Amino acid sequence: SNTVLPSESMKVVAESMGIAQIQEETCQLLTDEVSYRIKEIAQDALKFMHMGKRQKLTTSDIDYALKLKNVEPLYGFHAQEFIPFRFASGGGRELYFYEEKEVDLSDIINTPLPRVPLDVCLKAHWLSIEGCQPAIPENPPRLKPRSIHELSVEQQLYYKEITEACVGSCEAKRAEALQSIATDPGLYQMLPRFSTFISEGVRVNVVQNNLALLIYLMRMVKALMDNPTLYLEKYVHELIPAVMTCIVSRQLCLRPDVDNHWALRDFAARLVAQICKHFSTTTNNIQSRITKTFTKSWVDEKTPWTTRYGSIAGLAELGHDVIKTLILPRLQQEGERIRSVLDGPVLSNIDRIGADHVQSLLLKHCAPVLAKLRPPPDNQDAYRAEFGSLGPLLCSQVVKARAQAALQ
Amino acid sequence: TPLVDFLMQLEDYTPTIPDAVTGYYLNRAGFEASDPRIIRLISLAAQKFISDIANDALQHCKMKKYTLTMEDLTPALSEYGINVKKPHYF
Amino acid sequence: DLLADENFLMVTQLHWEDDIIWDGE
Amino acid sequence: PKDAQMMAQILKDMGITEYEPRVINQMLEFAFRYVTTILDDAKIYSSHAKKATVDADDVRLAIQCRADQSFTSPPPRDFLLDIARQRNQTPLPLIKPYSGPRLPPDRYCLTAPNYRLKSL
Amino acid sequence: NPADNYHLARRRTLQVVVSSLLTEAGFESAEKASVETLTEMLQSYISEIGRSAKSYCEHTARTQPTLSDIVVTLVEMGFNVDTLPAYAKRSQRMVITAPPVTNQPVTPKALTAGQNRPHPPHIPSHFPEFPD
Repeated sequence: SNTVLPSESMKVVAESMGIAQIQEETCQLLTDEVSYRIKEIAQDALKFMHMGKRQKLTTSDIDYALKLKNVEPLYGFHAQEFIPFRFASGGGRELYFYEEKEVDLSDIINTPLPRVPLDVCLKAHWLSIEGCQPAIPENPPRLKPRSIHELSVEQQLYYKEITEACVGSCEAKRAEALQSIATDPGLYQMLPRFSTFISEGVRVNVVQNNLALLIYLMRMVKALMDNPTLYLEKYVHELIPAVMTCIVSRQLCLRPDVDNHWALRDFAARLVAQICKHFSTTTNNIQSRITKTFTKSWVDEKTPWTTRYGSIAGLAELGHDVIKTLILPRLQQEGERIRSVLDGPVLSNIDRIGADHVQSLLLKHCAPVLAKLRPPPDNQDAYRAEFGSLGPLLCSQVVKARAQAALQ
Repeated sequence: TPLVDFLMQLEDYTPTIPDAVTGYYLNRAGFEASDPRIIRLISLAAQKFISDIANDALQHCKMKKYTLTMEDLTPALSEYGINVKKPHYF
Repeated sequence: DLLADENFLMVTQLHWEDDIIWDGE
Repeated sequence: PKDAQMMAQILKDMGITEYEPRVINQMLEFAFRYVTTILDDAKIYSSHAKKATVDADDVRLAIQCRADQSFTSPPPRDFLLDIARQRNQTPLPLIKPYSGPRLPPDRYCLTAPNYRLKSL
Repeated sequence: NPADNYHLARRRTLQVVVSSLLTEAGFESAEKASVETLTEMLQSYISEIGRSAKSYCEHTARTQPTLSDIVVTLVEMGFNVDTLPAYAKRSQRMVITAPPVTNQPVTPKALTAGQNRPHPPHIPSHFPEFPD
């Protein structure tokens, strides 16, 4: 349609110039003429965009239209001689209404310059094969007759090969299987079979601990969750018990030899469990139940230490505030647990190994929470409250958090 | 020819503007980076033009310190014959 | 509100800990 | 600003839903630049006619003078037809069988020794 | 957005160079409008000098502009190149780091070795193998 700028704004423009008592008709004459010129330039810019096929448009397209109009394209400056700057586009000014209009040159130096992209390259992909579009990442996607499975037999064989690679016998095969699951749209609809395979492996792993195998199963779970085509939420109900059992499972193998794997297994389980809660979040659907299970294990007296460590790892992962609120009432209980494992002349018992894992996770999580609540102070008083459970190391961890804040 | 001798001595003394940044603008202009010393000479000329505007503005700043404003730029630009426009839109 | 597919989802209506065998006979 | 809101309204009326945020700012700068140049010419004309207040006749005089220098305009179709018919009359030249690569005279061509300063 | 970053990485480096020139014997806390106008004029000035030298080289039928083409363009703008060596002598000169490339190893992706199936005669062998 036809739109004109306000007459009062034209009068203000004359007032800045110092012109006064301008005719009302003259104000109307200025607005109708200016509006036509703006519309004419917009149509001219559209012609450049249509030939360009950019659609989004590129900076200086209006400047090209101004050059076509034989009018200077410079914005925010003009040269009377016109020799230093000609019809070459100024490029415009990067200024916004939000901008304060006052800046410090030193602050701009402090800001890092961005990295530069590689030159344009040409890649060939098959849009269609024999008139059928392939499902690839580059592309957008009275006896009755015997019933046949919906999945293709070749696809079922492909699923079998991926599961064999996922077992983790060869690291390269497991990595390739994870990449294939992430990049394959066709893998969708094989998710119920994949979820059942993980659950069957996990239940056997509960009977005899297989921490290395459990970590490989978690890698397969991560690959399935990342792929967009499959519906993770529909089969999430099978996945959640399997991840929970792995985090709280007792270690059949000697604790010191497999301790590094056990910490990694708990870390993998806590991350996937929080991601499952994030997926399809609803009030009291996943997060409330998982938090309740972790809290019930921790509160229970004489809880297995491996179970306690898994519950503590899960609670810390769900929220930073959740660990901070829970630790303060149980801080005396946590100190008592460390004293109970310390008592006795035998280090063979797993209770000491479980306690050291729980305390180490608590100390690292506590240092940021203490810094967030207030600047670190009275470190000796804090050690007295802990009854020297970590002694100097707890004070050192708080100092390390302060040093990290100073570095940032 | 002093400028030719200066270009020969321009192999060292990398300019304040990075050669790659100057070269990218020259590539947009359609000028290929045939000689690195040539890029340095163009970069030095660009720095000199900005420095001269700043030096003229500094003399005005003393009259009206060590702060650069659009109002300070306008008298220095008037000597150049180039007129700045205040945005008046933000 | 009660007719939402999420309301009838198995995860909402199932208790996960009971499902795990936990080496229990 | 009120001027910015009207400029956004013009884009909605045009139907160009997708545009750069900078495009609104640059068009506002153009609108201010266009009105000021016409008014500056008109006030000089008012001084020539010795009238303190600018009037429509000065503004119309400013618009015609500014438009002729500001916009040359696309060449007229009738002018294009006359030059085209004269060019059409000339016959196409025959091509020599083995003359060589077919190029215009080297003065027009960008082919040259292209000497550059020696490096030392 | 990488596409805006490609233009921004050099422009931000130019703004840092303008900031460096102001710090020595110049001004501090300059107006935001002043910095934006100075960089835009500098970008236009560099583009104009390159375009004019390129136009002179095309007039002389040479693909790449000689120093003589560049100096003639400066003479048209009255740059006074004779004073430029004296400007280089000044100790006010500073060094600004060049922007880093986005990819240190270029493309390291190996994709997946899922290529399979025969290639038909109408499709050339050099063309990519059939999709999985």
